[PDB]
This record gives sequence, structure tokens and C-alpha cells, in this order.
Amino acid sequence: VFSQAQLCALKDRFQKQKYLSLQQMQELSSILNLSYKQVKTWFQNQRMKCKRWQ
Amino acid sequence: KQKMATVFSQAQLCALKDRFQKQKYLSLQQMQELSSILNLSYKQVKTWFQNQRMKCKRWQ
Amino acid sequence: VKPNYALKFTLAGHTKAVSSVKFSPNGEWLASSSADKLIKIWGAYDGKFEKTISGHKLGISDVAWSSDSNLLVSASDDKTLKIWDVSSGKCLKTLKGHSNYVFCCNFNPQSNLIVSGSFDESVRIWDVKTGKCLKTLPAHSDPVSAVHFNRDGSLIVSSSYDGLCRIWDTASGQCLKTLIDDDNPPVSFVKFSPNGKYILAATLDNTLKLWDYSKGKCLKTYTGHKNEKYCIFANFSVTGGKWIVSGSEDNLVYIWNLQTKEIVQKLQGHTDVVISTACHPTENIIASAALENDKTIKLWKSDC
Amino acid sequence: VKPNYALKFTLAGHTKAVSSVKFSPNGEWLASSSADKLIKIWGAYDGKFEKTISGHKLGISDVAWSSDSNLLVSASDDKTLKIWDVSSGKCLKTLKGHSNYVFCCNFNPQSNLIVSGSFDESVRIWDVKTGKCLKTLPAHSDPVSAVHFNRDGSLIVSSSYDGLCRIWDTASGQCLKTLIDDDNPPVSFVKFSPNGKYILAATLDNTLKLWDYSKGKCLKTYTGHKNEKYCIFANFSVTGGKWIVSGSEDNLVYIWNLQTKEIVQKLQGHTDVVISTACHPTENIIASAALENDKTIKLWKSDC
Amino acid sequence: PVKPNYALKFTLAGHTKAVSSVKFSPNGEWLASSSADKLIKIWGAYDGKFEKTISGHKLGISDVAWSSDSNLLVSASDDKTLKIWDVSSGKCLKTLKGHSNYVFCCNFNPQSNLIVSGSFDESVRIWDVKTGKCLKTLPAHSDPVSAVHFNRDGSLIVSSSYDGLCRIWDTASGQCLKTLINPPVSFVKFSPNGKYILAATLDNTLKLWDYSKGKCLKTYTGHKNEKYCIFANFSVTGGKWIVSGSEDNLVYIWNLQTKEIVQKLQGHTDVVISTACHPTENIIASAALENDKTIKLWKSDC
Repeated sequence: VFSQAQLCALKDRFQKQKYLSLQQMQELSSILNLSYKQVKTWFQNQRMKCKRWQ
Repeated sequence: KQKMATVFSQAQLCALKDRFQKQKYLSLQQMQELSSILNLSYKQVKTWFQNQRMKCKRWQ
Repeated sequence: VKPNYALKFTLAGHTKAVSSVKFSPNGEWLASSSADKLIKIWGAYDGKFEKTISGHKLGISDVAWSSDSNLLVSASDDKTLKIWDVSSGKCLKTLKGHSNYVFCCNFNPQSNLIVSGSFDESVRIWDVKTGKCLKTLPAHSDPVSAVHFNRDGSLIVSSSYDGLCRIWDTASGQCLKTLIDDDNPPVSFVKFSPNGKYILAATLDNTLKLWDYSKGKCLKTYTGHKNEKYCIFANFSVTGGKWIVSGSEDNLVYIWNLQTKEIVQKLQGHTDVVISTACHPTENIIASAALENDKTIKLWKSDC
Repeated sequence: VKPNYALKFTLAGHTKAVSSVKFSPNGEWLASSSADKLIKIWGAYDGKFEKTISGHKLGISDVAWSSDSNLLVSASDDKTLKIWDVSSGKCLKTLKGHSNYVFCCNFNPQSNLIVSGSFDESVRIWDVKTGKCLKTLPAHSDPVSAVHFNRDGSLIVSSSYDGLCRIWDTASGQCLKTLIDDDNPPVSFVKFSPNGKYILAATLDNTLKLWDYSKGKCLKTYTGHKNEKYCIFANFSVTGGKWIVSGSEDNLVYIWNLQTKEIVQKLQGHTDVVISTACHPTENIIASAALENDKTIKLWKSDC
Repeated sequence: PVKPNYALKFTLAGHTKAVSSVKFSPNGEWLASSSADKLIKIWGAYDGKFEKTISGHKLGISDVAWSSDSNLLVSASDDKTLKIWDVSSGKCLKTLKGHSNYVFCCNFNPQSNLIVSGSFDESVRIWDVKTGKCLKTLPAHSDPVSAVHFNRDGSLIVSSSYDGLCRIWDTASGQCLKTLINPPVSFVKFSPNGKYILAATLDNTLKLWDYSKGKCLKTYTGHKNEKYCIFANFSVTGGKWIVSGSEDNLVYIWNLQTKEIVQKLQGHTDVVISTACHPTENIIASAALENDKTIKLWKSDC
């Protein structure tokens, strides 16, 4: 579970960059006080929603 | 910088002005139909309307 | 050699752009028109607010005085002109006939006629006594930017974005002269000189030109100001030195020596395009008016 | 020991008598209020109009700035004060409570409080941050003509047509001092000295007086002007030489030497009562305003 | 005011590598210069007289900035730190640690209780001046950050980056309130009244934006700027100018409203990376790169 602010940031970045580097996800997780695994997992799941084709 | 009468026919300009006197804002669809009728490009018609609305002004 | 015009009055009543300012022929008053649909009357020497005239349904682009300083005519985007009694502020008549915006208007010296120019591409001559339209001239193939009578009212000059200046015989409605120039720049303003032998025309290439319309000869060109987008009034100043006066799209009033073509003074103070200027009939006073980001009239004074 | 104020600009626009003029503490703006229900914002000394503030339903008798120049408060015959954000022109809050015209208003130096006097014979203290009335003082037995905070805001002074000047402790609202001149002539205006040790009182017998309100002793008397019918502001000028400034019912601005009580300059220009003057916080500049037959604001600059 | 007449009055030498920034002090007395030679130097604003050398940073400095009272400086360096300096004593009062790569840009807010920094590590940091502690780290960009600037009342921060974004931030909360959107954004700053934003992109273009409406109001061209992050300025002392350096070694001056080039200042022998306008006098300072290593002072009558 993420806070309102934390989700706000994640979605903001996702809108600007669908794929973050390994370094960027680590850096970003520290800034938001999230684990690296939480951030990477959030981006992976975010890329899976709302598909019209594979 | 040269007059549109050097690229458009007199029949085309009279037809454009006739519409502009009745409405100065044509829908995208109406501009396309007009360009079709006049044998002009859609861009040419859209440009002509934009420029015509800008002509005689005392304020913005 | 130069004038020394200095800010003496700011007049702030209009809630939108001021379109036109005219001095009464008797020199007592200033009338302002505005996009806010109002005319305002001001004391010409004290700046004192006098009166608000209302009635138009859309913005007003022009106003003009009758010779006796008792009447006004205004030109509105509501497709009408109106004749007002200045003393009571009452509309005496609404001149209906134009099929689009009316942009410019003027009485003849006798003030039994009104000339009007319109987006409907026609010039119309109206009877001040009855209110009825007397003539409809298919004057131009684009909006008419200015209409002016000459010194004795036998002639009308009109100007248009079609690039033409036309001289008209008032009595007959016929056209004595069409004036055209290189690369057909839109003509944004025109007026006769006070002696009536010349014509002062502004084109949207940052240029005013003095023409002998009889020979079609350009005698004087004035540059340095900015005029590419708006129909800006210009004037002959005669109370002191002989000047050409104009507004400009860089928020300045420009003054030139008419004969040498040199800028002699630039008036700084407005915060938007100076669309209108007017020269007082007997004193060295200039009125100037600016657009939406300014909304005010200014009166300036000089020793010559 | 003589100023040399000369007319720079005249500002017109109000459609009725101008009631008040105040310079912003930061020296950048001039505010005017009028019986035409409007506040107008001008540049301090560039002649340039900034915006019109609207919302009161009857005429405005007074307006005042907050210490940061961001806020205005106005007093109106609609029985309310309004707090305005100057930048947006927005009304942040309408202060309701008085039972009659609100005649005078002022921020305290901290600008967390507003004091108001009213025709209802009371004084009110309002919390700037919330808009709530904190205290209602039964200040007087006649309409309240002026209210003012001292330099540290610990004290308020009020004046009334009852002929009294009263000193109030801000925190408790208790009356600390009642001052009355010989005869109890109506006190039309009052304010503290910048040093806060004195009080400057106008009385409708053509007199201004400087009082040591603690000792009850009169220190200076200023006469020569006409003041019998209207509540006319008065100022300490402190940017150049130490002057007293006031309008006068003979259409002049009077300037006195604070020490010698002698008149050192009279300003001619206005054509009706000069109801209001203000002194620029850092420049030797004065603004004046006048009643119905004038309706203009004038700016004057001196070398000292 | 048609055209200004800036003229070279002084050439200030001393730096041993490229100069990276120059800033007049808000009291108009001093100019400060930063350099790849790891040094901050203080110069007399009106006479160009060398005053003092401030040392301490272990690697090159990109940017230096004055406090509002003119008594403090902040520097951004390749040693990943920012330093706060006491100008009179030259001593380092605080070393701001937290960025993970080069710090490129820095600025005090008008109150000067905060410092905003921007870094190659793609973030923006907000620091408490009194304690030297980092209050916030904005995940601002996805490429190096080129510029950071507070608005007139300090409520807003604008940031620019190689990632092509210019972003507006709420100082208090750290939330992003606007993104103006692609070419890299090399410099950015608020207008003096805070209504406008001036932005430099690496397509040889400067633009004046209204952030409220998000419209481009003015576009200035003529100069060369495809590689470096070159400051631009609002000159407000006389005529209303826009001042920028250029990669053709000249200082360009445009009239704010007509967008027309009014003057080009010749004299540098390398890219002009930084320009600065004196707060009360018609004076311009400019600084060039390694083939030059000098600061130049120009003066105009308007």
C-alpha cells in the first residue's frame, strides 16, 4: 500500500517515462521511502493494465 | 506578402467571402466540405478563414 | 525644432480597450469610445469626467463630432451607427443598414451628412436630418478601415484591407481616384490633409505615407513606429510646429516633422498599443488611447 | 524651510466625488475611493492606471493598506467593510456588524487587526486573519469620524462629532483618556504622530491642533484654511522637511511648518473641496483628491 | 530607449580554468565568479578590482549564488556537495551533502532561509540554510537538471532539464503544479514580477512563457546555443532587454518586446557560458570557457 503522495509521484513519473532504468528505480524508491522491489513491481504491474491487444 | 487574388480565382474568393459574411467561424467539417466544393485544399481554406478574422481590428 | 509634449492627464473610466478619442471642434470636450460599449465625455483642459453615453449592444469602434459640437455619431459591432445628443446623452436615431460591423464614421463640415465604413465592404452616406441612408457605395472588397470628408465636404476618401484608397464625389457617389501601391499592403487608416490637397495613409507595413491623390504621387514617408496588426489613427498637428502624430503597437505615441520625415518626439506612458490619437483644435494638446491592458486616455501638453 | 510642490499629473475616472487617497507602504501604488462605489488602483507617480475594484453597494468613505501592501480595507455606506486582495481585486471577506455607514478604517502596524469607526457611534476591532469582529466599543455619543493605531498598535485613537478624542487600549478596549478642546467643537479627523507621543486633530472651526494627549496639553495650532463642513484628512509629511498637510474647503492644499505653525505653501489646481491628501512614504510627493465638481486626483512633487 | 551602447570597461583575469558563473551581489557592490578551477572569486562590481579568493571545494564549481543580504554565497560543485560561504570571512559555514553526482545549479529563495539545488543525479533538493540539512528531494527529472530558480515570493520553484521538461513546483509541499512541454531545456528562470518564465533550449532558442496560461509570448533567436547551459537575464535597469551568452563567443541583447537583436558584445575568445546584469546600474558581466578564462564588464548609457 502506498500513500496518496507516494502514488501521486509514481504515476507522475510513469506518465513521463513508461520504463525507468535500474538506477532510476533505486534512486526513486529512496526518494519516496519505498523499497526498490516495491517500485519495480509497481511499474511492472502498471504496464499490464488496460490492454486492447497483447 | 502578396494578395491571395494571385493564387485564388475570383469565383473562389467571392464564394469564401459569401460564407464569411454569413459565419466567420466554420466547423472543421464545414471547412472541409467547402474546400471540396471550391477545389481548394483544406489547409488553404482553414488558413483563409483564420486570416480573414484577423483583418480590421481596433482591439485584440 | 521639436515639441515637448508631457503627460498631464490620465482618464480611466472604461472597463475595456479604448477604441477612439476625438476632440470637439469647439475644443471644450473629448469623446472616447470603447470595447465596453460606452462613450465617455471629458473636459478637454481639466480632464474632468463629464458624462457616460450608453445604448450600443456591442463594442464601439469609432466616434465623431458634428461641427457645432452638439451631436455625436458612433460605429458599433452591433451593425448600427447611432446619433446622440451630447447635452442630454440621448440617442436620437439608430442608423440601420449595414450587414456587418460598422468600423469608422465621420460628419462632413456642414454636418448634414454622415459617412460610415463597414465590414460589409460598403461605404454609406447618411442624412443627419432624417436619419435615412442616402447612398450605398460598393466601395471595397475587404473591410473598410477609415472614411473621411475633405475640407469642404465635396470629397470622401475611404481605405480598406483590399489595399486601395478611393476618392469619392460626395454629390454623385462616383469614384474620382483609386490609389494603389507596390505589393498591395492593406491600408489601415486614411484622412485628408487640412488643406485637402493630400491624403495621409497608414499601411500595415509600419508605414505612413503622404500622397498627392490627384497625381498619385507619394510625397512623404514616415517610419520608425510599429503598425502591423491594428487600425491606428494618425493626425496632422497644426497648432504649433507642423507634425504628423500616430499611435504605435510598441505602446508609444510617435511624432514626426512633416517635411523632414524625422521622429521629433516619442511619448512614453501607456501600457498597451496606442490605437488612437487626436490633436486639439487650438492648443498644443494631444489625446491618446490604448487597448485592453491599459484602458485609459492620456492628455499631453507642449509649448509648441 | 519651504517646499516647492508642483503639479505633475491629474488622474480622472471616478464618476462622483473622490473620498480618499492612500499611498501603499511600499511606495509603488496609489489607491483612491469614491462615492461612485469604486476603488481605483494607480501607480504611485507614473500617471498609470492599474485596476478598478468593485463590490460595495453604496459609496465608499475610506480605504487603507496593510503593511505588506498586499491588502486593502474599505469602509462604505452599505454598513460593511470589505477586505480586498489588491493583486486580484477579489473581496476576501465582508465585515458586517455596524448599524449604519462605516466611515473610517485602518490596519494596525502588524496588520493582524483592522479598526473601524461608524455613523452608529461605535468603534469595532476586527481580526484580519478570520474576518470576525473581536471587539465592539461604544466609543462615542455621535458619528465616528476617524480611527487610527499608534506605532506599536498598543493604542487606538478615535474622534467624533461629539467633540471628543478618545484613547483606547487595544488589548482590553478600555478607555484610557478622553480629550476635549475649549467648547466641544466637532472633531472631523484624528491620527497619531509617527512617534506616537502626539495626536493631530481637525475640528470644524478651521483649526488643526497637535495635542500631547497624555498631558492633555495643546502644542501647536495650524490655521488659515477653511474647514467647517467636511471631514478632511491631514498628514505628517516626513520625507523632506517636517510639514503638516491638509485639504481645505476653498479648493487648496495647505502646507504648514510643523514647528512654526506658519503656512509655507498652498496648492492651487482643484476646483472643489480637497477632501483627502496623502504623503508618499519615501519621496517628496503628495496626492490630493476632491469632491463632486472636481472628481480628480492630483500628484505634486517637491525638491524638499 | 531604442538601442543600448554597452562598451567593454574591464577584463577580469585570474581563474585558471573555464569560468562557470558570474553573479552581482544584490547590493550592487560585488561580483562573484565560479570556475572549473575549484575556486570562487570576489570582484568589485564597479571597478572590477579583485577582492578575494574563496577556496574549499574539492572539484570544479558549476554555479554560485548570493543571499538576499549579500552576506552569504552558495556554490554547487562536481564533488557532489553544495557549500555555504561567509563572504567577509571566506570560511565555509555548511557543506550540503546528499546528491549522488555533480551539482549543477543553485539559488537562495528571497528570504534566504532555503537553498534549491539541481544535479546530474536528476533530482532537485531543498535545503535549510540555518542547519545545512536537506528538507526535501524532488524526483524532478529523468535526466540531468540544468536550472533551478525561486519566484519573487519564494512560493514556487522552476526547474529545467536535459529531459526536455520545464517544471513548476510548490515550495511548501514539493508537489509539481505544472509542466510546460522535444529539445533539451538548458536554462530557466522567473521574470522579476514572477508572472513569466524565460527558457533556453538547445535548438538556439530562448522563449518567454506565461506559465499561468502555458503560452509562449516571445521567442528570441540569432545566437548559437546547442551544447552548453547558458544563463539568460532580464535587464531592467534601463531599456527592457533580454541578455544571453552564445557559443559564437558573443553576448546577445534583444529588446524584450520586439524580439529584435539590439546589440552584440564582441570580445570573448570562447563560449560565453554566463551573463549577469547589475541590480541598479546599466552594467553587464560575462564569463567564458577554457580558451578564455576571463570575466568581462560592460557598461551602457541606457
